[PDB]
Amino acid sequence: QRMFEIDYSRDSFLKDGQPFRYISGSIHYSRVPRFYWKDRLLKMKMAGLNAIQTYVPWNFHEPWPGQYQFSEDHDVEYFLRLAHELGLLVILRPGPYICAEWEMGGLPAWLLEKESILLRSSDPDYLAAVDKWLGVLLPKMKPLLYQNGGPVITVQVENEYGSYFACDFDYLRFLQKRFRHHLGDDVVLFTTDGAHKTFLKCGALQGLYTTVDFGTGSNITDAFLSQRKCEPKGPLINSEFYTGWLDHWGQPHSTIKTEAVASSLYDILARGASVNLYMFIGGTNFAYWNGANSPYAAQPTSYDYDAPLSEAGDLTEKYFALRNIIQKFEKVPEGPIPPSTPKFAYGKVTLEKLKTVGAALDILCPSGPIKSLYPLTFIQVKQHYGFVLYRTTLPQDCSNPAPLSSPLNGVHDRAYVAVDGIPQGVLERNNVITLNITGKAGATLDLLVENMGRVNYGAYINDFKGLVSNLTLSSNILTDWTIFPLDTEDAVRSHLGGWNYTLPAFYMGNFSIPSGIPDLPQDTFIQFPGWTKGQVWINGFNLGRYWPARGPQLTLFVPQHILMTSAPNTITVLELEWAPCSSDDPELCAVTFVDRPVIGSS
Amino acid sequence: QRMFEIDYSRDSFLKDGQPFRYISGSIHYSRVPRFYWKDRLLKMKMAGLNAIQTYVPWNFHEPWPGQYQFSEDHDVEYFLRLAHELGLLVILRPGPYICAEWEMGGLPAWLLEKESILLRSSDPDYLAAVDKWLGVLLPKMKPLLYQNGGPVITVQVENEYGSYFACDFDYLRFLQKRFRHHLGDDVVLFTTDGAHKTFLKCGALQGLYTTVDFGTGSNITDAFLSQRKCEPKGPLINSEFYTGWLDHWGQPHSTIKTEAVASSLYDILARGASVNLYMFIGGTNFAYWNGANSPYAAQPTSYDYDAPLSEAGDLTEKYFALRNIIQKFEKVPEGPIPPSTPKFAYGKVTLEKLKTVGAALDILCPSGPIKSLYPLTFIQVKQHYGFVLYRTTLPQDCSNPAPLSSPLNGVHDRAYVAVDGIPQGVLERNNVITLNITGKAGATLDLLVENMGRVNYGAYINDFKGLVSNLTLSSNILTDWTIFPLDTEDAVRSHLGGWGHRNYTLPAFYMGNFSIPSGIPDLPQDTFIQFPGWTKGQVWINGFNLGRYWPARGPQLTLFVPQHILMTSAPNTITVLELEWAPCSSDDPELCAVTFVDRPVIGSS
Ligand SMILES: *[C@@H]1O[C@H](CO)[C@@H](O)[C@H](O)[C@H]1NC(C)=O
Ligand SMILES: *[C@@H]1O[C@H](CO)[C@@H](O)[C@H](O)[C@H]1NC(C)=O
Ligand SMILES: *[C@@H]1O[C@H](CO)[C@@H](O)[C@H](O)[C@H]1NC(C)=O
Ligand SMILES: *[C@@H]1O[C@H](CO)[C@@H](O)[C@H](O)[C@H]1NC(C)=O
Ligand SMILES: *[C@@H]1O[C@H](CO)[C@@H](O)[C@H](O)[C@H]1NC(C)=O
Ligand SMILES: *[C@@H]1O[C@H](CO)[C@@H](O)[C@H](O)[C@H]1NC(C)=O
Ligand SMILES: *[C@@H]1O[C@H](CO)[C@@H](O)[C@H](O)[C@H]1NC(C)=O
Ligand SMILES: *[C@@H]1O[C@H](CO)[C@@H](O)[C@H](O)[C@H]1NC(C)=O
Ligand SMILES: OC[C@H]1NC[C@H](O)[C@@H](O)[C@H]1O
Ligand SMILES: OC[C@H]1NC[C@H](O)[C@@H](O)[C@H]1O
Ligand SMILES: [Cl-]
Ligand SMILES: [Cl-]
Repeated sequence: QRMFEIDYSRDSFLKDGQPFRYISGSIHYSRVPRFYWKDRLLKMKMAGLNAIQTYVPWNFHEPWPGQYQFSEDHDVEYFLRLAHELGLLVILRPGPYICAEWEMGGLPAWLLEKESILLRSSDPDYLAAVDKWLGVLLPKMKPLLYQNGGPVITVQVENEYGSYFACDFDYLRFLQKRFRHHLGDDVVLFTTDGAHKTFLKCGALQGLYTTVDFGTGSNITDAFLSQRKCEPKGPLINSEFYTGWLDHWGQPHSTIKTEAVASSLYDILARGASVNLYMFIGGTNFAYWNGANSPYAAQPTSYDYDAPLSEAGDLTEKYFALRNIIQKFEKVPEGPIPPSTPKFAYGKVTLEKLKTVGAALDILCPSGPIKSLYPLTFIQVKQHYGFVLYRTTLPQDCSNPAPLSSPLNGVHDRAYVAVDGIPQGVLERNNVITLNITGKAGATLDLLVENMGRVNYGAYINDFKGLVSNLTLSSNILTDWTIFPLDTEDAVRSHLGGWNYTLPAFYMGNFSIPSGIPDLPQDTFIQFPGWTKGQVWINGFNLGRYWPARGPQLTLFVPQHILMTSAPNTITVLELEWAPCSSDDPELCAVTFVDRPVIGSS
Repeated sequence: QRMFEIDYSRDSFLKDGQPFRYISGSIHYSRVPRFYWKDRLLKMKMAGLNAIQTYVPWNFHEPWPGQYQFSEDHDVEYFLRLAHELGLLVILRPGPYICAEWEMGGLPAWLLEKESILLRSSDPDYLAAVDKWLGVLLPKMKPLLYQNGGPVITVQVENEYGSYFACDFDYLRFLQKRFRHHLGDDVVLFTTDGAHKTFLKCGALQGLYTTVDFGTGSNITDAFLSQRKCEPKGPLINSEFYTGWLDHWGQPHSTIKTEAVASSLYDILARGASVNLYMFIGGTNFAYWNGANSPYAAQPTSYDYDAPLSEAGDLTEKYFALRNIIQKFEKVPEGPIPPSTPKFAYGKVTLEKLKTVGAALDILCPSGPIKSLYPLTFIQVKQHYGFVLYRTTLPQDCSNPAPLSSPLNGVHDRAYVAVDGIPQGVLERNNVITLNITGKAGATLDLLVENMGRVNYGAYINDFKGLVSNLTLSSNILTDWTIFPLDTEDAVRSHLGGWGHRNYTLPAFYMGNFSIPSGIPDLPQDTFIQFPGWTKGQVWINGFNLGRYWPARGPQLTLFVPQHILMTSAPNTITVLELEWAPCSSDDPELCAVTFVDRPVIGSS
């Protein structure tokens, strides 16, 4: 009964034998609480989109081999059925690598247990893992295919493989074969690459429909000409038409002008091309889900993207402008659009020190440390995200400053250094590979190492994290390590079992919200004036990383559904560098909730 | 164990042996949906108020003798417990007459079944009915008294009795006896009157503590001197310090400057006086609950009052200004204040005519009409609120226009007139007592008569409603009437029977539906409904009577729609009963419509 195909005669899609063109927007279900899925999708539908496009992050669903997460916020099948309910078609991008400014481009860190693994290639062990994953994911997606009564109209294989150095065509052919095994012979499979022959060379494959991506800076004729070299016939497709851009900590917030996005969108649509707006809503990298680029620069917690729907789902002037463009081509749904959420400034909330990381090792590492002659990586100690403590003893007297160094630039990505509980400062990947330290002979040398996000693009996606090479003190290699993987998420859930720099430490405070008020709790934004760099949880939910010292993001988005009115709300901060809490003024040791985000600070 | 008393020695109250003075604000639970009680009460607490003051409208709780309403939106006991739970004290004002720009000052219309009754007096039938009511209400209030562990610290007896002509001191003593009987000998009982000896003369009583009321235009020293003449010792008290004022249809919206309320408040508090701010939130006269003044002028649906909290509960500049003054005397609660609710513009919703009133008679009057030689009042036909259809036959040919008159000005308060389904215009209390009509001999003459609100103040609170005197056609008395009391609320809730029972246009019901999506955390939201092109009538959403609209007069153009009556997925049904002229005749279906907006317009030109 139901069919979706490429017709090579009208340079078109045919949906149930009818000319069809898609106008789609990207929304990542892993970047929006499920509480808000229907809000965002309905806002997208009201804009005149007839489809949405989404990535399936493998590492979001398979945190350990054979251990799966498909419930609640991880319920991709529900997310797709919801889109379908709303009258939206779906362009599925299941990877296995997705890029996406996301931790290791969606690839599970446990792949790195084979240290020599060649990711995104025909490496047999990489293929065997991919095959197992596809064996779990694709039979789920099969009933959601259009032909079987679901919303999924096309499926991307890999993601910009043409940008990767490997150029392993047998890898692409394997994915093609495995996608066909699980999904059948009708589903439209495609690939996406930059709009240039240099990208298309290694990214395009026979039997996979070749599509391009490009933003407002690209000559649209030339871009589609490049697609046409690969596909003389069939629909013109821009799979990621950029509505904005990504950010890095320390760099100015990226924006793209509404007039530019509207102008290019109209041009693309007028050509009869199918198009997807990347991103339509960007949302948030909660917890440790952000990625990074090479040379090492991490993307922030916010994935606002300057998208037409803001981080918290707000209707922007860009939203209305693009809706007006769509309305020139298609009738858009009638009625009022769901509103931007109300925001509430809960105001100042004082915190008090709970414990330093150093004093909390029983709770953070209840299994005990691992001893090693030389340092081990995050992967080797079986921890993928967050923080690992490296401990040794000083082999000599350091009454005069002595150089602590990582000659091979092997602090991945940042270390907070202490000696006998006295903070010495910070080592940084690519920036600070030496720090002068002092302490007595036999003093305890501690390095709290942060994985700031695995690189998600380029050759260096095999990003282990930790002390990945030796440390030297006064030119001598430091040996005899006591390494504590840190169970930060459990420890914060239990209030740490108690159910110029400062030592890394947890600070906690409470605030109440009245019950029986129809419009509370509301969404809010948490700000950290006087703090420096760390992690924040509210009611045990890890909202991400703050870094007001570096910017551009100052505030973090707090969705209302994690806030309660039946018992006090808890806020826990792990501050890594300097806390405003040693002063005699307790009101300084405090966070503030405001009703407007600040993501573009100078 | 717990104690609350007047300390006469030290011109003070004592709460548990400790000096105390109250800073209170009026909230009428009968004018706020219960869905929002905690919201309003918490904002009031956050303003620095340590008590609230409220009226108990008798008619709101006893629609017929022996039939009582104390549940859901009528749950006074719950409201008072909620206030207590928030740490607020309560000054209770149970009447039995409350004035309050409320229908008949709170008195039940069925009191008028005795035509010659003298309300607010020792009239035995009035007292008998008052006694029965107090014996139901006051035992419910007893456990909520401060000394029994509840919030209620003082209780008003009557309401500005000194403004009433009767000056019946037996009546005041009778109330005092009965309040003491039910509530006990410790409760502080007090009266409130205008701050002048001419008012205090008939309002004050030995044994009831005399308080005064006054707003920003009064000299504070003089006002409190007038109290002190009556109460040389004890706390100074302003029981109604006006934050704004009431409206009438056709008059500009009343406002009082923030700076004036703020300055007077500072001066009252600086004297050590206890004070209640009337109103703190005004809210809404939903359904037919509004009052009227004499000479006949009805107050509108909105009771915004220009209060510090707006009709929809919004934090205004006035709110923050008054909080700032209170902060100069007391510590005000810490923490952020619950916000103004979000408002949402659902937009235009088309309606279409369902049925005229004349066509819906079977559903509106399922028990059939009452026949009478001369017209009967609302009270006589056992209808208190809303609309009654009076029908007769023309005794003469009126091919040439013939004058239909109420010679004694007895259309109370408005009549929409039709002859054989042709609208003839409007008869109006005071303003138009004659209307020329045409029709053949034997043609059906209909007058749909609306009760626009029983006068709530003055001598003329015995306001019967309907045709209260004869009609004349060409000077001859019209006889042989068929009178249909109309169950509009029942009929609207059954979609004029469609859902079963589990220049002028004819008065008619117009209906339309709109949907709100489900699964959206922030929908439904509060809204405001506007009626462009409409004239005068009544409005319901999902069977809830939102009140009266009259964009033809103003100043209120929009009506407040609380979000809890709106539903998701299932269509919301809007019913408009238009009385005079609907924008629905033309080939433009788009004109027959209402519009939901996100800002109130209650102060338009
Ligand atoms: C894009 O390139 C084509 C040639 O391929 C040229 O004709 C055109 O001027 C360019 N368009 C724009 C907007 O620069
Ligand atoms: C550390 O101290 C030594 C000797 O004072 C000095 O030469 C060097 O520049 C310092 N190095 C760093 C990395 O601060
Ligand atoms: C550290 O140094 C030792 C001795 O040179 C060497 O065996 C080892 O490869 C190094 N380990 C790391 C993790 O760099
Ligand atoms: C905060 O609340 C938690 C649980 O929500 C409670 O156990 C604790 O006693 C409170 N602590 C403080 C410092 O307010
Ligand atoms: C109010 O009246 C008193 C005398 O009773 C007088 O002293 C004062 O001037 C008056 N106040 C104002 C503001 O006129
Ligand atoms: C009624 O009609 C008469 C003509 O017979 C005219 O004198 C009079 O003004 C009209 N009355 C009204 C109320 O319009
Ligand atoms: C109407 O007129 C008759 C005859 O004069 C009179 O007896 C009766 O009381 C009047 N009724 C009303 C309701 O005015
Ligand atoms: C409005 O909705 C109700 C319930 O679905 C239905 O009975 C009524 O017929 C509806 N009217 C229209 C015009 O849809
Ligand atoms: O936002 C930039 C963008 N580049 C192209 C990739 O395919 C996307 O996942 C992404 O990382
Ligand atoms: O709003 C005016 C105010 N007047 C005095 C009365 O006591 C109140 O009920 C009231 O009507
Ligand atoms: Cl996507
Ligand atoms: Cl009151």
